[PDB]
Amino acid sequence: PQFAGHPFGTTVTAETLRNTFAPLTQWEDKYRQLIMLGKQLPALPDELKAQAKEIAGCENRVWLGYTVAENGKMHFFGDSEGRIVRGLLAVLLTAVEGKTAAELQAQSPLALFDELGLRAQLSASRSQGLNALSEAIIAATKQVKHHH
Amino acid sequence: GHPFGTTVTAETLRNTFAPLTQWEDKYRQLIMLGKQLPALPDELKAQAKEIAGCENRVWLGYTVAENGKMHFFGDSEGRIVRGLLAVLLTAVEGKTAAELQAQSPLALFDELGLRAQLSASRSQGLNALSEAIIAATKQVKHHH
Amino acid sequence: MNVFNPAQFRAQFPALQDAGVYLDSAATALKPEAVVEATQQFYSLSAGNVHRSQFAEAQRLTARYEAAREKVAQLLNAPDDKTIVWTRGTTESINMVAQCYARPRLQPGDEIIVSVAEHHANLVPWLMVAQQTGAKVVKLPLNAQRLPDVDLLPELITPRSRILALGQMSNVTGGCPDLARAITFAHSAGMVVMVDGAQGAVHFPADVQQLDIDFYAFSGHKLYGPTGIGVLYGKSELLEAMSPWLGGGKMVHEVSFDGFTTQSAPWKLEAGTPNVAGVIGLSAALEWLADYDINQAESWSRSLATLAEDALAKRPGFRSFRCQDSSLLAFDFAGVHHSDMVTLLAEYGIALRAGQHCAQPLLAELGVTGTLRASFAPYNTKSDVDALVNAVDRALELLVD
Amino acid sequence: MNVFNPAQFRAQFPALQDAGVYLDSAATALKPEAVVEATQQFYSLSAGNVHRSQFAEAQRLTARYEAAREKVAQLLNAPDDKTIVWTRGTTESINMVAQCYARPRLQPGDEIIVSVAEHHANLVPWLMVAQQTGAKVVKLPLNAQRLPDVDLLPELITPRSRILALGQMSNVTGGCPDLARAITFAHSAGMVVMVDGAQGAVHFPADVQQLDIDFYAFSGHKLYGPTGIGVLYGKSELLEAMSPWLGGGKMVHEVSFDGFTTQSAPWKLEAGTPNVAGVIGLSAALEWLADYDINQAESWSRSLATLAEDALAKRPGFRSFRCQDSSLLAFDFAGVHHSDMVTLLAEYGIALRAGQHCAQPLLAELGVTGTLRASFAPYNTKSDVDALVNAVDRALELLVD
Ligand SMILES: *Cc1c(COP(=O)(O)O)cnc(C)c1O
Ligand SMILES: *Cc1c(COP(=O)(O)O)cnc(C)c1O
Repeated sequence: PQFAGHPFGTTVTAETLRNTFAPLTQWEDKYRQLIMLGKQLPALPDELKAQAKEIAGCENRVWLGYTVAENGKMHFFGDSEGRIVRGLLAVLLTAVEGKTAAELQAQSPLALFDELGLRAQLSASRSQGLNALSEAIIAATKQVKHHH
Repeated sequence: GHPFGTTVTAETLRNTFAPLTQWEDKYRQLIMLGKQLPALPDELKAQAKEIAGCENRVWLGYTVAENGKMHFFGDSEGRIVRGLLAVLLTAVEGKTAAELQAQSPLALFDELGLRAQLSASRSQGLNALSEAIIAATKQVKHHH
Repeated sequence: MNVFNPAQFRAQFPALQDAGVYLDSAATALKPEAVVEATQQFYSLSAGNVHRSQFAEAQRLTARYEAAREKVAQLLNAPDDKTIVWTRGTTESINMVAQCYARPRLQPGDEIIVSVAEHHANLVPWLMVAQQTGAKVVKLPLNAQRLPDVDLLPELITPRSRILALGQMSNVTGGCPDLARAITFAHSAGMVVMVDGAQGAVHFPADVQQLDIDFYAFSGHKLYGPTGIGVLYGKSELLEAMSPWLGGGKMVHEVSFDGFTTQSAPWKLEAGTPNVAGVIGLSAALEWLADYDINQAESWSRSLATLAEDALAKRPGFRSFRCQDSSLLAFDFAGVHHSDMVTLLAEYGIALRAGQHCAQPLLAELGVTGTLRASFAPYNTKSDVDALVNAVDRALELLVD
Repeated sequence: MNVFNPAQFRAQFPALQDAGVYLDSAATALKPEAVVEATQQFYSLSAGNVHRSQFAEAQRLTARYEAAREKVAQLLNAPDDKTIVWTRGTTESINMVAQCYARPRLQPGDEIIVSVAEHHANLVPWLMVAQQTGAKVVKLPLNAQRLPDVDLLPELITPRSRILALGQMSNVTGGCPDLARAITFAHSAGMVVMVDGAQGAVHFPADVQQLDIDFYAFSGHKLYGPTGIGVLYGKSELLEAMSPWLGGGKMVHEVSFDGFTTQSAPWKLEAGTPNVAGVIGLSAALEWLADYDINQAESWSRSLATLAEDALAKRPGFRSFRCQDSSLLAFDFAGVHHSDMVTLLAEYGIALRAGQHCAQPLLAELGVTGTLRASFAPYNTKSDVDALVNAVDRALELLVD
């Protein structure tokens, strides 16, 4: 199934994130907590980078890949060089992950950033890799019509 | 040849244009003046510089006598520009290069009260002709 | 339901009072305040992430820039905004197709069919590539109605025919050939079609899917927009097939001294810092233009042209080259040089254009060396027509016999 | 230009209040009111014969356009204004030389020497033309001082060397190589030199006659001017030797279906309707710029860069790539990703650029994948330096473990 794994969607849930981010009003503290959240995303090895899509931006390099279980549940994995984007990816992975393609196309992952009160931060880093990751997930979710 | 500078002089032009205050009449008289410039054959067009504008085609050429006096010849397709060329030819014909660089031909258009008309047709060929005369007057020293 | 009001339309153009009677829109169009204001705001603000005072205005400019492609797509009923490429004008757009599509494919003896009604922009690039590849340019002549003879096309097409260069609308006659049929014939022969839409985009914007156009080009300045900006539309397969155009930043993906890889289209074809002012301003033009029914606005423009033609036709020695009752009115008067008329009409407060209109072969085919051209836009009035007609009379009296 | 006053200079830029602390001028420069005002006036008026009200303003715009070449020539101490050609930008300028000068002359095996410090704009076109002609790109490396190793040049030059592509000023290090000596070596070997002056034109405008530069290129937007407009200077013999660039109107003299003849330079190289807005706006920029002593204005810009570097150097983990005490300051901090820093500095009101700066080979040589870059203009202050330094501290405290 997996190697380095990641806790997002399983161990780290929407509830867990909400306890952490809900009481934060000062923008500086929100970024601190995003950076810290990103430390929980492991370093993805070279072999797993080979089977992920590399979205090399001018600003920042980002990786995203997927696998689908017989269940129909999708496992997502990825990485970022930028630490603020790495935290945001972590939030993104919590929203998806272990969810089927039908479930995914019917929910917007962006709703989680609202619940956590992170829209300003998301917005500030969209072109530094978040756009790319989000659309890569949409592209990956569309590929799960095939093999019927 | 052409009568400008010989039989049509600055004096004769001044008699014609001086009493004219209405701009419409000034143009009419320029067009009429242009009829006195002959059409110019193909052979003489070959030895003249062709300044083919987007708007209007114009020709200008020169020869120098042993006197040192310069003979100018040319043509325009546009009839207003043809009249203005006729005024320009009156100013510069039969004059030497020293004389020419020493007086501006544009001074004649002031004396005739035609600065507005000149201005209106500058990019339709008049710029080109004026500068072609200046280029021709610079060649006539003998060599550079 | 969206009744077109010429006065409302007129009100938007700050140039109009000073412009007098402006009948030279086919050369370049006047700009609405929306375009003028977007440009001033763009140059009046920072292009960075920090905005201390005027964030709202900065957010507006960003919005305009990012939607710019989509707005061009909506105008052309293009399927996707990635099919739109930014250029410096129709001329560059056409040169790009010649060099990036045609040149690597054309073999000696191959044939490029070009209409006699083509603007130099859609002729000189084919002559250039022909010389470079050993291909030959073949002429598609005019019919009795002074349009490119599309019914003759099957007879001109040979097994060596590869490209069809054809204008959507002539800048002299205002005439539109039967483009739909033309394309059917070209595609049957496995050819690709380059459509020059510099005028057509302004008056009858082409539905590229319905018409099945391969390539389509136009200029922003004719479309009530900024100078230095133009568009190339292409089918995505064709844009993918094209070689890179200019080399440099943005278009490249990875570069070393051993070689380089490029982005996909459209970025593949867009090297260097883009003319951001042009794109933003063109976006402003399109957003604004989208409020009016172009069909109604064009009808109005044509109505005025028809009144102009019928009135001038009463004067003897008059000749019109105008087709399909277009908003463009090319004409002349027997024995009267066009340069003279333009000068005098200017003096009477009427601004129009004379000359060859970058269309020498067409005028040769028509048997003239130049023409006057009055072009009517939806910001013109009936008073403008009367003023033109009156000015001509005065001009003719000074010039005639 | 009696004594340079930074405050007087500052006052002219309406963007500055909203822009916050703008340190990204090497990407694109802010515009003085003179440029903003000329552009608005150009788009607010007709380009025709008729001017009913605002003739004075119309005369002014015409004056600006017609003098635009001369003003560029004065900046470069060019002998005559016909040696100046209008392009989109530096990128187009360079591509033109590669395609119109190099491509018809290069034979298989011929060599193009390009410095590792080159912007993609002065590298990719040579890679492209090399592939097209069978020529080869040869690298000119950096010396110990991080400048292109001009003293190594005689060794790299062989009998097959034809072109030297070299930047006047790097957009990363701000470093200027010994251009005068470089040119002497190139000319001894019968080579032609392409100088990328996109940055150099702004800070140390090159005297093309004194230096004996063959080709010189820069962009209007870096020079406090409009987007979508650039310049190519060339020696007249070389411009006359060049093939036509784009095909179309204006550049042609006579056209038929059997072929065409072209105008002379610079019109030979300028097809289609020019970006008139760009030319006028650039003219407005140059006329305005002519009031200040660039040497003094650049000294000021450098003073601020030096204060910035010395202050930041007190923070541990700091590294600078800056050469010759330039006004450009490229840097980074150990263990801190440059993208993260740029985001946070933005939030503190400092507008900065990160990334590769269209200079991949240089950064590979320097052993980094990207960098932060602060670039100082004469509209910056000492307060700006303090704000930068303070913002970095706050940023570092959030990012350092
Ligand atoms: C910005 C820049 C260029 C490219 O200029 P564009 O206007 O984007 O074509 C080329 N070289 C250098 C050194 C630059 O800084
Ligand atoms: C004006 C025009 C062009 C050329 O457009 P530019 O913007 O000058 O490149 C091409 N074709 C037609 C029909 C035109 O009217």
